[PDB]
Amino acid sequence: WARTELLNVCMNAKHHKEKPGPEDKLHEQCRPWRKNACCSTKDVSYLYRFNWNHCGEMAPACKRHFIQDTCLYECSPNLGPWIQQVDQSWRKERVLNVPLCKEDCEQWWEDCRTSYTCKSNWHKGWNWTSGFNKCAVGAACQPFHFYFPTPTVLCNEIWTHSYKVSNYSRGSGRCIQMWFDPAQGNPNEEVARFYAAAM
Ligand SMILES: *[C@@H]1O[C@H](CO[C@@H]2O[C@@H](C)[C@@H](O)[C@@H](O)[C@@H]2O)[C@@H](O[C@@H]2O[C@H](CO)[C@@H](O)[C@H](O)[C@H]2NC(C)=O)[C@H](O)[C@H]1NC(C)=O
Ligand SMILES: *[C@@H]1O[C@H](CO)[C@@H](O)[C@H](O)[C@H]1NC(C)=O
Ligand SMILES: [Cl-]
Ligand SMILES: [K+]
Repeated sequence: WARTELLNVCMNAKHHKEKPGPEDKLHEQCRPWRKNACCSTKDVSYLYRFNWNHCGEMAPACKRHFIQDTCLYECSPNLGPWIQQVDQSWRKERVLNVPLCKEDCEQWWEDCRTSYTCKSNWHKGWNWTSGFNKCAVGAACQPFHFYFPTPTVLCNEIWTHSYKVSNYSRGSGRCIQMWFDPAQGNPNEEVARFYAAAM
């Protein structure tokens, strides 16, 4: 029998698994998840509550990945196998070692080369005085790859091991994609099913 508590599930604030639904208005730009989302019909969304421009303006090509990243985390109903019991430090669920596809990670790392940041663990240590995050005193802004010198360090460390970049590539059926064309189905559904069956 399928471990359905790990499939097509969203972890809610009372730490019960609930079903996804129609995507809410705030997440309209998370297009791939319009029909089936954990961000479904107050908010705690990194679509606007997080300062991407903490070290000057982030390049558009870089920010796009962070939107995809935000969308996956907030909307995906296919992260069940990686959802953890404790998530008190996270705005929604806590996931651990999500097998991000090789390309998603590598392209993310390359597209953010010309951007800047001041720390490698974006999950903690920000100064929230202004209502949004700024680099704390002592945290020097540097080129992106100064804090993330390899795709692995970026994807694995930026959100403290929310991802573990996979050696598998898109289409393998064995890694989670950060974005996709929903008209061609949702590729991460079979990936979730696969890991639920194996773990
Ligand atoms: C966190 O940031 C504040 C400085 O914040 C700025 O001023 C705020 C009032 C607000 O307008 C923010 O948007 C600005 O970015 C630091 O506060 C200073 O704190 C020190 C003592 O540590 C004090 O001597 C200064 O007068 C404060 N300056 C101001 C302008 O209030 C605080 O230190 C920062 N914390 C860390 C660890 O980075
Ligand atoms: C990645 O490594 C795993 C574990 O060794 C292996 O099973 C798989 O074939 C590899 N995937 C590749 C090379 O695309
Ligand atoms: Cl968070
Ligand atoms: K998904």
